[PDB]
Amino acid sequence: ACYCRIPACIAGERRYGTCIYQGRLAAFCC
Repeated sequence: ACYCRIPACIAGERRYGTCIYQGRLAAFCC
């Protein structure tokens, strides 16, 4: 699974992109 995360991806994940979810930016992490 992947996750839109704030403030960053968690250890064991890598950032593959970005999400926008209600005026807020997120890291896309898998």
